[PDB]
Amino acid sequence: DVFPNKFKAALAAKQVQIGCWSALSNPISTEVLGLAGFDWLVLDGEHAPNDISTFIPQLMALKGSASAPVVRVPTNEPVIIKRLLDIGFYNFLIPFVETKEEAELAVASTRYPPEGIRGVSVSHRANMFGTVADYFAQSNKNITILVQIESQQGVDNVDAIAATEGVDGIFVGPSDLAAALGHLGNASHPDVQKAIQHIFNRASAHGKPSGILAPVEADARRYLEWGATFVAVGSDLGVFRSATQKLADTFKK
Amino acid sequence: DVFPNKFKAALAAKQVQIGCWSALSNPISTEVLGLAGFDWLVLDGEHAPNDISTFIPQLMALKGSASAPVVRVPTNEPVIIKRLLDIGFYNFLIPFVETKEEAELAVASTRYPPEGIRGVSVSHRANMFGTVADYFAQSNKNITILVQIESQQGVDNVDAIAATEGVDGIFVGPSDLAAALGHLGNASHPDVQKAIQHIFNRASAHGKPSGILAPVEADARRYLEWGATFVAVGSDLGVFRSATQKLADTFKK
Amino acid sequence: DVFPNKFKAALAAKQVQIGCWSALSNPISTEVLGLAGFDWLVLDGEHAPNDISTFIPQLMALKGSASAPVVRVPTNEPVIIKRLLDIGFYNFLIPFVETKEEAELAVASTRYPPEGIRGVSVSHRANMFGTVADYFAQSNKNITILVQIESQQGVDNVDAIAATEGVDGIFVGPSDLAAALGHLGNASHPDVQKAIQHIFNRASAHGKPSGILAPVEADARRYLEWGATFVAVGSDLGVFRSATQKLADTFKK
Amino acid sequence: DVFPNKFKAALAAKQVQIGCWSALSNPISTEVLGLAGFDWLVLDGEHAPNDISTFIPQLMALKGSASAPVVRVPTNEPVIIKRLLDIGFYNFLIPFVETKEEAELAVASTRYPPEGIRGVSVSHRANMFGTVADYFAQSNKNITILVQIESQQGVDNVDAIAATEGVDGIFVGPSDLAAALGHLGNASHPDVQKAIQHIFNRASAHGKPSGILAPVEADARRYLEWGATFVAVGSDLGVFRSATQKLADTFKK
Amino acid sequence: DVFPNKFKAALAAKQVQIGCWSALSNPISTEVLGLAGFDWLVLDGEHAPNDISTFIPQLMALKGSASAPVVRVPTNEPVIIKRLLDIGFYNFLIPFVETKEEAELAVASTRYPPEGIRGVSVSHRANMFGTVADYFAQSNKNITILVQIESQQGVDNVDAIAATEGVDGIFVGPSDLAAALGHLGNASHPDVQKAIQHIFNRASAHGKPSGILAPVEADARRYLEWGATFVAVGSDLGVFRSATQKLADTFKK
Amino acid sequence: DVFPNKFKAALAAKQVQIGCWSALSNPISTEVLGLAGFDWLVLDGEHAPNDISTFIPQLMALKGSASAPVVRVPTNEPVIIKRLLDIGFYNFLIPFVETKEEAELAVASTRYPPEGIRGVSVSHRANMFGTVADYFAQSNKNITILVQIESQQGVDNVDAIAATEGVDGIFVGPSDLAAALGHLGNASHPDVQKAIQHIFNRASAHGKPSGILAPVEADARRYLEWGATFVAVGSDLGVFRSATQKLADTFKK
Ligand SMILES: [Mg+2]
Ligand SMILES: [Mg+2]
Ligand SMILES: [Mg+2]
Ligand SMILES: [Mg+2]
Ligand SMILES: [Mg+2]
Ligand SMILES: [Mg+2]
Repeated sequence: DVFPNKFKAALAAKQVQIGCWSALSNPISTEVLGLAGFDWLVLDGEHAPNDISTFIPQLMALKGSASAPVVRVPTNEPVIIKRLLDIGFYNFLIPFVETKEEAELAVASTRYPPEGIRGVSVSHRANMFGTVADYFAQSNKNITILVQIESQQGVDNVDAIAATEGVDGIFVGPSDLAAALGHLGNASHPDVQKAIQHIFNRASAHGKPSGILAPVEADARRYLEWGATFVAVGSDLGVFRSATQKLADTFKK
Repeated sequence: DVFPNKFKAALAAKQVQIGCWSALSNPISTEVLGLAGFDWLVLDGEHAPNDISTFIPQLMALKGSASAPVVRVPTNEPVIIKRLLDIGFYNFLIPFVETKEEAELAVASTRYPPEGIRGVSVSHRANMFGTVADYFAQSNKNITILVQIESQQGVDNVDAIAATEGVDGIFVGPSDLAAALGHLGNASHPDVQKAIQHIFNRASAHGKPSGILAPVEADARRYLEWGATFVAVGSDLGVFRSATQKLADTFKK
Repeated sequence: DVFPNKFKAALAAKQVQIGCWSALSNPISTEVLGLAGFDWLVLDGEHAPNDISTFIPQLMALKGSASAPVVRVPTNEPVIIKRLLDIGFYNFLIPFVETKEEAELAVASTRYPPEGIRGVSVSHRANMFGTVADYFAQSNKNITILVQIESQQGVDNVDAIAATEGVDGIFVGPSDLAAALGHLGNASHPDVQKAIQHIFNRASAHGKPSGILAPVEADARRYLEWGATFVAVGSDLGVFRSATQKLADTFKK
Repeated sequence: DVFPNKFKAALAAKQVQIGCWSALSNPISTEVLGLAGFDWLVLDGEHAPNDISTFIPQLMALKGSASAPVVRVPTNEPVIIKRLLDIGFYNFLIPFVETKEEAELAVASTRYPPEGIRGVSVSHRANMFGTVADYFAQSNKNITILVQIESQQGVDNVDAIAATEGVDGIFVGPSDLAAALGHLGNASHPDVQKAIQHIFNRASAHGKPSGILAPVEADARRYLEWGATFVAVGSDLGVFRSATQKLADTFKK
Repeated sequence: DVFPNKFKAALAAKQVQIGCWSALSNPISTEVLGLAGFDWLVLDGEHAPNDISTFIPQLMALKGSASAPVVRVPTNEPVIIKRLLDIGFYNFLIPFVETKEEAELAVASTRYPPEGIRGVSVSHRANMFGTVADYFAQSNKNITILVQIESQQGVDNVDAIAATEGVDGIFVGPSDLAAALGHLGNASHPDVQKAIQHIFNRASAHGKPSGILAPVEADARRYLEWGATFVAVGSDLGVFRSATQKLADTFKK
Repeated sequence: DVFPNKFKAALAAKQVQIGCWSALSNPISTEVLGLAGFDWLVLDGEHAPNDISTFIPQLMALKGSASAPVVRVPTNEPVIIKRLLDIGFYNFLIPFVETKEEAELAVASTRYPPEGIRGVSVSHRANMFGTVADYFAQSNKNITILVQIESQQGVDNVDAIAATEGVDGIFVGPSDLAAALGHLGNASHPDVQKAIQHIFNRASAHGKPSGILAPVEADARRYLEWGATFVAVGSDLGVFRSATQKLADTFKK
């Protein structure tokens, strides 16, 4: 069925999950993206022009795809999380999780009371309009929470955050983290690299898997060796941009 | 014209208002829905994939319909209420109203200062681009506020909330209330039923009409006898789901 | 997988196929429709505001559904059929098939040279962008063609039409045949019924299953009793319309 | 109500009908347009990016407006007319009507058998999903057909075209007639004016009102002075374009 | 390139910037609007049905237009500002800026740390998917911040707000300010007029240019003489409304 | 400016034009595509889900791009060409041009009387709503017509087709020509290659540049080696598909 969340389970068994970012915000290219074979695709709702109106068509486009659909909320607040849970998202990427407090809110937003604060609707895409067996009971256990550590504060509290019940994975937002460490546009800086591995280290420390976005293969391969399990190796936008540009160059120079 | 708000008046005279929920989020089916004859249709902006972009087409679809269009905001905050008032909504359903404070904010968001905090625009669907006579003066008296009591806190303060100036009706969100009372997916529980009637009782106590959503006819008929006036007897989604499924079954078993 | 076309197979085996019409023209309701369990759903591109931009979302909404998607082209002409083939439709309903040549044209429009005149593209939804095995070869033998006999001339040539290689099923258009016989709005007329019966015998006469649209149950059972195998027992529009009117009535009457 | 068609009646009575063209192709501005007070608005499907997906929202936007909606089909052919009839258009403008047969074809395209070849559907916007009384019967006598004489051949056959049963008004296409006479961009040319005058007399000659599009006031008054009854005095596009240019100029010049 | 922000520079040199408001929320009319010649066009995201989904098409429509695109956020909060910066907005109008605090938040939301709190994305419309030279460094200096003073509190602190680093212009929202001063719908009241000039006075006092919206020419000309530099002389909606209505009247009276 | 048509000029000068196909049907990715640097991009309206509603946004997305936008009409017929001309397309690709008459029809469809049969409108994207100088005059001599020889009959008449006044370039459709020769899926077949070579010589024979679609590099170089000037070296779809599959593979294999 919809449950159990196989993606959430792969993360638990700390298996390597290869993902790709999506920002093209449309069902046509996203259906093609789902054929690639990635383990998870992040439908970016924060840095990509995506909203409820584009999320649903794309989620339909991904039906029958092995890739686990993950939504990256525009911010960590309960209302949007609620709306995103009902339209059919079972995995979440929460930008800028700086405290254990925030980490809990995020988890609570994906859970029906008393376990959480999720609002209850009786018919929607999540429970496929009432066709999902034992929905209410199951739902609260089949939602993946991926918190992004991309601020100094988030780093300082990485340990508490990773220990939080519900937090299924620790994700590192390199670009934001680099800017946060006074190295905007320079994540490769040894300063950023040390902060990145630290987060990984602590993630592993609390049994939670770590993850990161890294369109550069070398970095991707380095992070995987550092232990990271859910790693995004690129984005539809990026590969499309490079591939097309490259194609033009091999004929025009 | 647009004023006076006849729906707001029916509620005041505590007449029985039979409504239906809408979640299909589109102008085509919603135009058909408007032919049914319901007294009010709730265009759900909280648990249904609806937004400004879908609300307007549907509001146009409902033009010439007896049904009073009611928008169920995604949450109780001034900005979205403001935007929803300008596109042409004169009746509001406010989710999770737990305190008299919140109840006031909600009312204040639908009123131009000093009476409230509503932002002023000079041409929009609300004043039909300047063709509504004495708009500014009238507007502040023709907006229906329906607060949802669906939390324990909301219950505890039902009395204060119902006494609030502006609050035109007390609505009970069964599912959320049930989850709030430790009975997720079991609103029929005598515990929930007692909390429901209590809210009704208090609504009546302060001269304000009470309301509820109940797709099951028996419950609907029971709540009406308990006194509830604005009752939603179903949703486009639900009747569509049952009707279609049923149709398939009478031929395939 | 895409191939073989099970719907095409079932028809050939003359087993009863229970379908529903679709005019709501939107992914949200059609996804809910796909849950009903019909053996086939007709995305009407002739009398409903559907087109390529509404078809893809609805086709995606039906992914996973047991229902076989069937598109009713606005008219029998190569170009639109060409385009509809590539967006993912494997089953077609052709309106106003009046002669053997037109029937031929329809079949040809769905097959690659030299079997037919279908245009060639290498990547589209039909072959799921190069993932469907032996696409070219298999596609030509996996397209269901359902012709509509809904006119005087269509009846006169019913035998020639039914004997055409590629015509997988003879469909009767009650409203249009009735009008063709000077009985607009009265399909139940003896003259009309007689023709429907005739088309069915001539269809069975050539070992081709017969079909028709019967929104009224008593008629659906009558036609099935006569031996029609693929019968549409209603439409999402008519069901939604009727069910919402009924719900309103039981409480406002 | 839908029937009788008041616009159709007014024309027959040769009373002046003042209209405006629409090319903006969107519900928002067209709703504002519907407030102006024109007796008729032309939703151009020939030279504006309009189509069935933009028509329904705009048709809904015009509900309540005193303006009679008129659709300008992209071309004179049965199928598109069939589809446009069902989405809610009761008035049509046919481009390039050059012969009596074509004029005939147009009328026939809007009438059910045996009067015409219009396809039959039982539920759509035209009959407001089964709510319009005696729809079939009344529809055939309530469709306004406005033919455009904008070509040499159209002028030669103006009398035959005007005498056709069903042709409710003769419309002149200034830009196209001008081009047909070798005067592209110069409709004010004596040769062109002469033909416009001629078409008007031949129209009046058969008791059929005449019409034309005159964005320039002096021309509008001239044509009205000549006796044209349904005159389009401009377009939303031209007005918006001109008014915004003027506003910019008065402050930046 | 994209940088340097010429509009931001014109404001600095306190040149007269003639702008127009946009609320029609669509690419078709907005492309025409861009031909008018205004120095800046405010794509209203607060009182007009605009969102990310409509903003992008319109921004593309404005490409190659002299007009500087300005977005009027729905409210002053970092998340939406972030999303609006990535889709391609370089100039912002911030509604209801009442304190120096708020003024700073607004500026900080448009700046990458440490200078601000802007979230970092590597490929988007702002840096044209990586083709803008020295983006990160440049961006933080090429973003225009226009704060709206339209409350009593905002007035009381006009001085502190105008002195804030980042604030590029002081804009007066007449309608809201009037309502704020107990004169809803009467901005011409000497009370409002005195508050307006005060704001202007203080804007100039801190070297920052002042601005205002005034569809009435007299007021527009008066404010310009009072010193205001960035003045919106109308809106697409308003000129469209007046122009169309006027056109109908010159022919029907 | 719009005129002269530089792409039309380059072709006439037989200089190499490097293009890419577009089927993604959306403004977001097409804007990124426009950055690649191709001399021309084909917005496919024949084998991709593109149409007037997707074309305008994409056309706007290409404003500023050095790439010349080319539209591939669904089929060679006056009406669709008429409409596509007005929305802003100056370059056309005509599928299945089999005879000299059809080639003629295509050219005529793009020119105003008496040169052709193009319909006349005074304000649209083509003349940028009356801003393009001497539009009527210049437009007729600035429309690029690229005909596709992709059928047996098209090859037989290649010389007559190439000698037609207005035919700016002979394009070969590999997939369709191959099917026409009984080599579906095998364009590399000697029989097919022979015809492609032939069409190229007959094209060069009449001083008309030749073109073709070659997604595989080795073929692109081969055809360019043979002297083809306008060659499409791929499609956004194929590139995106291939690049995303590759990225997934390098980490999951
Ligand atoms: Mg980040
Ligand atoms: Mg609730
Ligand atoms: Mg029919
Ligand atoms: Mg014309
Ligand atoms: Mg304001
Ligand atoms: Mg081809």
